[PDB]
Formats: sequence, C-alpha cells, structure tokens
Amino acid sequence: VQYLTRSAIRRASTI
Amino acid sequence: ESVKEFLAKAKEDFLKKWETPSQNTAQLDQFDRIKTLGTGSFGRVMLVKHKESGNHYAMKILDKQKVVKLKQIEHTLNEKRILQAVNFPFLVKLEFSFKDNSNLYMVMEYVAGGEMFSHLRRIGRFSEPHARFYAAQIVLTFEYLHSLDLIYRDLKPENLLIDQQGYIQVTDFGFAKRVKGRTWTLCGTPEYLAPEIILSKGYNKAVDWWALGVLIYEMAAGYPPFFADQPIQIYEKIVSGKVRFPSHFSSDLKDLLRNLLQVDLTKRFGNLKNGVNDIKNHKWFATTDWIAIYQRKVEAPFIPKPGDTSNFDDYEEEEIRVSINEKCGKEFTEF
Amino acid sequence: EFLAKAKEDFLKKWETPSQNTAQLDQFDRIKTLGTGRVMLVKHKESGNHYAMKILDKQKVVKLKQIEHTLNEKRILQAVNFPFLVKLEFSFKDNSNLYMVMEYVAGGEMFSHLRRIGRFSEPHARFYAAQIVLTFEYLHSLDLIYRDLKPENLIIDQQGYIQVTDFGFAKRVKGRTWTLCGTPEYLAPEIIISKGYNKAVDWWALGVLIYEMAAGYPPFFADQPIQIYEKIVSGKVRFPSHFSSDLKDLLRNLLQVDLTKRFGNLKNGVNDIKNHKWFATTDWIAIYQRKVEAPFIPKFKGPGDTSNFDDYEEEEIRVSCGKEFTEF
Ligand SMILES: [Mg+2]
Ligand SMILES: [Mg+2]
Repeated sequence: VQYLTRSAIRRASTI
Repeated sequence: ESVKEFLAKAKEDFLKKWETPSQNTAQLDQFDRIKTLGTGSFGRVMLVKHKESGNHYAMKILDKQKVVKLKQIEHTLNEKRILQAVNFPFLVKLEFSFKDNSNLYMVMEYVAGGEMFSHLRRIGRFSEPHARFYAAQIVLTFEYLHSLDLIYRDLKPENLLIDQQGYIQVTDFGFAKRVKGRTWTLCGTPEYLAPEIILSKGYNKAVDWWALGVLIYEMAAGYPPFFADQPIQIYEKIVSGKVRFPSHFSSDLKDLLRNLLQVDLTKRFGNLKNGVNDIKNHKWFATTDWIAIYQRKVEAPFIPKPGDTSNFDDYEEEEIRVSINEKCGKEFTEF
Repeated sequence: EFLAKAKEDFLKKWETPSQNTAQLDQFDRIKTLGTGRVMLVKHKESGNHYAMKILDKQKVVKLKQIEHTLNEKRILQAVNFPFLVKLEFSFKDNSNLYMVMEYVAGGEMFSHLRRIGRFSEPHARFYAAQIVLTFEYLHSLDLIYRDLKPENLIIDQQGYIQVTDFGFAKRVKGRTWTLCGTPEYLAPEIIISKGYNKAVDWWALGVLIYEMAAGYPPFFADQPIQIYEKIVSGKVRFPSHFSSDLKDLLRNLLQVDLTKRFGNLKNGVNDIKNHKWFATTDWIAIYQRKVEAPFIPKFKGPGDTSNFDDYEEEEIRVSCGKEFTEF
C-alpha cells in the first residue's frame, strides 16, 4: 500500500 | 419532472455566464471598510458597507502579486469564474468583482452566523431531524452543481456557513472543477476523501456523495467516521472501510450511510442510474419536503445571534494601499 | 571563544576554497541513494565509500539554480562542525556537477520516523539538541540553512545527525526574501513576503521537534497552499501525549511574532538551551558526542544501503558550462 499523501511520502523542497 | 426541467433552465443560464463571465461590476470607492474578518497568505476578507445601498458585504482582497508568487493564478480565476456563473439558494453569492493595479476583489453576501464546524463543536452533536435538515440542503446543492458538470471536492463543516435564516450556505470553490470525465488531484481534507482518491484511481462526482456520507455521520455523532489524531491512520481507516455506528443511530440512518460510505462505485448512492432519487427517496428522508427546503419554507432547528463581527476574530488592520503601477496585469485580465 | 575560532577558520576557507580534487573515473558508481540524484560510490585508489551528488548542469540552469548550487558547494566546503556532512571532493565532468561527501549509511531520519511512527521525547530531544547547536554554529557565521526536515537529516553510524542538502543556505547578515524551503516547515514571514531572517530556522526547529514527537508536522495538508493557510493561521493543536514542557517550548518556537520567538530574543539560544524541556541535556556532552544514542541504525559493513530505499538507475554520460566558472 503506497499512499501519496504528504503524510506518507517524502516532501520535496518548494521548487 | 419539474426537477429535470428546472436544472435545464439552470444549465442554460450557468452556461451563458460561463462563456461570458462578468467583469468589473463595481469598484473600491463604493464601499466603506469596517473590519477585517479574516486573513490568509495572499489575501484577506473585509467587512464592508456598500455606501449607496447601506448593505454589508464580506469583501475578499487578493494581492495579485502574492497570488502569482504562490502559483494560485488559475485556482483563483477558476473560483471567480465559477462563483460568477453560478446561482442556487445554498451557495454563497458573489455580488460584485473587480480589480486594481494591485488587488483582486470579490464581494460576497455577508453571512454572520459563522460556520457549522464551530457550532457542531460548540453543541457537541445534532439530532437526526436536525442533521437531516442540513443534509437535505447539501443533497440539493450537489444535484445542482453536478448538473453543471461541477465537482465540489471540498465538503466539510468549516465550509458550510449558517445564515441568519438558519440555512446552510456553501463557501470556497477553490478546488471545484468542471469535469465531464475523471480527475486526479488530492486536495480535500483527509476525513472526507473517498477511497478512490486515496488510491490514485482517478475519481468523479461520486466523491461528493462519499463526502456527504461523512458529513451526515459527523453531524449526527459529533465526530467523523474515520477519525484519528495521526493523518496517515485517517487514510488507512478509510481504505479499510470498517465503520462503527453509535448505538443511537436509527436503522434508517445506518442504511443511508452504508450506501453513501460505499467503496463499490457500482453501488454508491448518487452514481447509480437512479441518480439522486435513490437518496431523495431513501427511508431516512421520508419526513422531508424537498421543494419547501429549496424555497426555505422549512423551519430551521437553530439560529445564530448592522455588523458586528461578533462570531469572528479580531485582526491587525492593514491599509489597502494600491500601487500607482499596474501589477501582474497580463495574467489576470480574464478576471 | 570557540565560535570566535570557528568564525575564523570558516572565514579562511570561505575565501580560499577547493575545486576539482577528483575525477569520475576514480569511483565505481555502485547504487542510487536518493532523489537530482545521489549515488553510493567507492573510490578506486582509496577504496573508501563516499556519497556522490551528481547535479545536471542543464537542469540546474533550466531551473535557474546556479547561485544556489554554486552556493551549497561553496558553503559545504567551508563549514566545519561535528553534525555537518563533510564534503570530501568536487569536480565537473563537463556535463554535470559532482559533489563527493562522506557516506552516512544510517539513512534519512525520515524513513526511521515513518517506520516507527514517532520517537519518544527523550529520543526527539537527543536530535533536537544537535540541530540547536548546528544552528548556533551556522547563525554565528551569519548563515541561514532554510531546509530543515527529516529527509535532510541523515543518521550516522553512532546514531548522530548529519545534515545534507545545503541547497538553500545563504550567508545573510541582515535580511532575505527568496521563497524556498519545504512547505510544512516554512515560517509565516517567508510565505508572507515582507522579508525575513535567520529566525526562520528556529521556527523550523519547532516544526521538526513537533513532527519528531508527534509523527506528523503541526501544519498539515496534501497541497502546499492549504499548508500555507494553516501556517498563517498559526494555530496549533498538540497531541495529549505531549509533555507540558514540550508543549511550552513549541509555543515559543512556533511564534508568528518575531518579538517573542525563542532564539530570536535577547539570550539567543540560551532561552532554548535553558528551557525546562532541555533540562536533562548536557550540551557540551552532545557536542563531543559522548552521549549514548537511544537509537542506532543497522549497518552491516562497507557498502550496505539497506537503510536507503531503492531507485531506478539511469546511466550518467557526457556529450551549459560557461555559467559555473568557479564551481
Ligand atoms: Mg533533498
Ligand atoms: Mg536541496
């Protein structure tokens, strides 16, 4: 199970 | 069916204003700046009086530059473009819009009662005829919006303003999209998201029916059906699907919610071929007159207490300065 | 006295740097570590393992990152501190920049935090103290880091923090305006565009500490704009399991008001270092790393990447050069 919520995935720097 | 007939006159008119949006319907000097009702990251909301009419309005000042800095350009144009084409009793009304060298302006009906979120919190929970009253209003609004190929994608208590007349008025269409097909953005709050969304499946209007299911549940219990203090667990608990009902849930309510909170898109109330009729006839809505509610000839359970920002906050009041220079002119000309 | 000398050697290096002390054909690129791209490398001659950040000259440009990258490189190579990853080498294989740093095999704090869910307050306090000191160091050089977050703090073999990703660090006596960072960690000032200073890191610290203790960060949503609104609200709810002294600290760190934000007042860090949450912290002991880590990642031997996720490996070949003259 891979949830794409920013509560689960690595958060990328504001580009 | 007068129902089917009225939604066509409605589609029609929505469509006129959609192709030909109304711009500059007013200007800054027509209003008195009373009070800051709220602030954000590229704008604020101000209590104002229209000078000639003497009527109060909630006015949205969007700093055009901030909007571009935060990449909100189309999200902004989109909300404006939608509010300005739309017309239904239970949606907040955009009375006027217009712009400066510096800002964007959205004058709304002022709704003093505040939002259902606080009230529900304040008073704990709602009786079922109480919850049903608000629920009836949402069903109609979705029936209306969906008719126009519009997904709301943001159902949640803090988006439901309560007017002096006690009726719900829906606000915030930042995330509403006009979509015939399917869409993929994660955007609504975690507690109201449908399984599809969480699984990046590619969803449609049936999402709002899922969310309505959640609203009703929370309104009736005082908390959402998939609660958890940890964000990730909110998501897991939705995908799992197990829902427990407080002892005090009418067998009708349980049956409704099972059909609303339903993974099986093929069995979810709203998405079936019988449409909203499945919901509007369900045994939990027997004691509700749909045209009376639309006409607001149904007594409301609750009513909140010339201004003032009683049920609002106090904020540091800023001048609404406007550059002698036109800012970000090109990208907002469609406003 | 210490800072005085640290502010000295950092100056000497900051005005007499090192460039191109290696070449691509001196390592056998073993695996991809993170994602730009970072690879576990092993030097031919030395045989030691390093981590090689490979930066694509053309995306850097196309993305307008020249100052920023010329920068991390410039600063990384000139800083010296126990919890700052060491840049071991650097050079440009004519199509992309290469920074070679010590390999820190423990992995992102991020993956351990997510795996576990949340650290205990004593565990969290252990890491917090290290960042508190790393910032004092860095601020004393008038640097702002601006990219605090779990995925940027690696755990070394002893379970001590190593900071990577200096992508956004700038030298700022005074004020700056650039909007960078990562949404969940941005202070109101940086969202709100009336300019800001190093006090932006102490706010970020409040976010990190909270996320460590809780498992999620104080201002949460699946879209940056929603996060911004929550940050500007500035309103925070704490878990019931949070200690009262913990609750206190975060209120002082997550202060919108630059006038009462801890670390940005009269006693600088000492207000943080002297707060009741930190009572049990021997600061000199942490600086020397003579404190036993409550957690140690499982490292087997040279070249284990089990602490890192897997990633597709693309090849790195040669065929926007004029712009990196001094890189
Ligand atoms: Mg990074
Ligand atoms: Mg970076």
